[PDB]
Amino acid sequence: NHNAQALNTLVKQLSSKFGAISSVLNDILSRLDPPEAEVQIDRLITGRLQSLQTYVTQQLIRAAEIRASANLAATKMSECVLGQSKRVDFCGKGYH
Amino acid sequence: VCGPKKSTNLVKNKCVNFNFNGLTGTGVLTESNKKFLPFQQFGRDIADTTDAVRDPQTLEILDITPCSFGGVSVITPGTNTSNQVAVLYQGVNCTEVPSNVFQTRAGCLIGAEYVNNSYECDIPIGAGICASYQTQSQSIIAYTMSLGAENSVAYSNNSIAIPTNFTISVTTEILPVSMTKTSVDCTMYICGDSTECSNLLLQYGSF
Amino acid sequence: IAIPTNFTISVTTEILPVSMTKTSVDCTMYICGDSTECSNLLLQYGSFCTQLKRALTGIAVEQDKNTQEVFAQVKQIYKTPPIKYFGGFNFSQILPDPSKPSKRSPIEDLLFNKVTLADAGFIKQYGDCLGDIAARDLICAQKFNGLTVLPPLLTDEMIAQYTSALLAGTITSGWTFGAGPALQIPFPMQMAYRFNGIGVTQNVLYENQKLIANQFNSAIGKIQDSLSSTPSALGKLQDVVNHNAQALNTLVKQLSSKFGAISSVLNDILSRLDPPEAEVQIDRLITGRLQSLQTYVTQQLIRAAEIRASANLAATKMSECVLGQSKRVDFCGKGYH
Amino acid sequence: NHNAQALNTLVKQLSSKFGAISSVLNDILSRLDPPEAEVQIDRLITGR
Amino acid sequence: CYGVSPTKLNDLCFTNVYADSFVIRGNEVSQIAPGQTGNIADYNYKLP
Repeated sequence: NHNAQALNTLVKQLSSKFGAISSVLNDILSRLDPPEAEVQIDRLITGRLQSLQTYVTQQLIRAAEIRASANLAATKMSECVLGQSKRVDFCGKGYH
Repeated sequence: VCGPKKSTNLVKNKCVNFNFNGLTGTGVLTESNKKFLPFQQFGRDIADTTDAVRDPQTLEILDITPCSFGGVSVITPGTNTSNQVAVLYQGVNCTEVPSNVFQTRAGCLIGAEYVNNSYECDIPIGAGICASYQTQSQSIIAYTMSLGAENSVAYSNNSIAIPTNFTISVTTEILPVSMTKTSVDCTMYICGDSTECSNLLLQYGSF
Repeated sequence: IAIPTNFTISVTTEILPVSMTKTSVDCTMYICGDSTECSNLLLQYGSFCTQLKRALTGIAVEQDKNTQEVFAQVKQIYKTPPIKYFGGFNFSQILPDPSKPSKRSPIEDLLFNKVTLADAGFIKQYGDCLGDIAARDLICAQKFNGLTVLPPLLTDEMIAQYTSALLAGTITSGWTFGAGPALQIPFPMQMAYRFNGIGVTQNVLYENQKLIANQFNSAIGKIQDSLSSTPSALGKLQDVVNHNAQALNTLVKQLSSKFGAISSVLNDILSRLDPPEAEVQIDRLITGRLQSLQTYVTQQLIRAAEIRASANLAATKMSECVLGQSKRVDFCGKGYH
Repeated sequence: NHNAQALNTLVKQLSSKFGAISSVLNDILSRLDPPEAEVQIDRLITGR
Repeated sequence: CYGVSPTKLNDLCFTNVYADSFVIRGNEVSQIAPGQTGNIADYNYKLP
């Protein structure tokens, strides 16, 4: 659900104007001169790139969490399935 | 020369808007015990924000404190179960909110009846208080979460306990291993297949 | 070959952070000083406010989750018998004292006194925010700008009760309470089991229980002296609290930055410039404040990941050393645990 | 290699204009008046 | 002036400067500029 909601938020951030007159690039390209549309396209690109960088940072944090959880799961496998771990509460409650 | 300023009467201890020689803001005014210097006019704390000001008509000093506020947290069970909800004014006293109003250490809770008994924490409220939705006649009841069942070990100098039987049990442990691979077309996401947009995006480097 | 003819029981302190102070930031009140036009212009930036609120709520929930996973590992709440004799071992310095207002041990009292928390998250009923306290407390100024610190779920009393239950289970049942039901057992027999686990015969303990109890009492006594000798013993928790307070101070100080505008005060720009020429400055102010908020949220997420790793490590240490007898070298302190 | 590539990318990001007339600071400082060069210096500082 | 200051012009260098001279109507002076369109901008003289 976190991945799905992150994708939905990233695809929704395109609806933002970031101070521009409109969020649609085609509208700005249609009813503005290139020298007058550049000042809006720059802000749109800045906002979308900031959204992308925030999404990439969140995905990197989630990937670090997933790497930690996967290392933990591999340790659980190697110590409980492939062997008999003596660590208390590592392979479930009670004598594993 | 700016013409007549037309000051008004001073009002204290109330949530009003204040203006002192151009400095505007919103907050209450209370008699302070500070020792402002004769030439100093504005009072500022460590956080680089105004907390006091000198009145222009009288040299007395008054503290500046914004009106009461706080987060509004709503406690509700599943929608398919009931429609009654509870409101939690965290960080705000109950006397400052304006039948079952209760004051917790985490904030003022309205809409939940406090009980002396304790159960497992269903909905974490804060400061050790948790709320459940129970038929006490269903209502949201507030209570102190119980840490566990009361038990005492019969310790002694020569008493030992040894089990005569055992029960094999299986416990499931869920651990994530991976997630969905995200691939984002940066040029197509930022720019809707436009040429001038792509040329302007190329100016931002290798982001 | 070299074989030791004696031994010295030692106690080594290991401090690991479990959680940190929660943080809830209202973007509308932080970036905008209750202004209507500012709040309307803020809506044009999308759901960054929602993302920040979701991240802060996730951090706040994860702190309580880590606290529960660390301290609430026991099923029942065990208590010590009225007779505090355990074969010569003196646990009065670690057992809770009923004579104190709070049910904490003297060592826990020293730990709580060495750490100076900035904000506890309790109720500030509009009385400690003004007067002479405002000129010395920075927490109120932070709260005035939307930086609201939330109190943890488990209070200090509940953490103390959990610690006392863990201690009682450890001293009255050994490792049996961690696996299944608590089984009473004399403490010298528990020490004999531990010695058999470290590879030492139990007769060595049954012949020198007096010396072992004396060394244990001396070590417990010297622990308090070592903790009170310098505040650097709790340096990890001290640095965590200092980093949280410094991040809050930096976030509340970034409001004074102009970010290229004519002034940092929103009302000054609203009164000195027309709306069409002041919107270009309000946009820069909102962009700078939102960038500051995003940087703060990223730093808080990294610190929360570090705190989660430390809390998982602390829970592993608990389950392996308190609830059991870990054979991992240098895990439960240096030497044979 | 990741450390070296991060350093190279950080030292190469100075080549970007970020919407300015030039990525060189001295060029903007010598080609525009202070009130006209401030709007480009702001963009350069924001990008860097 | 585009990219250069109208005042800070006596302290720079140029490769080759080309002066284009033409007379247009008063209402179409806004048409001689980069990106602008119109009769003169499409059929007479267009700036890149």
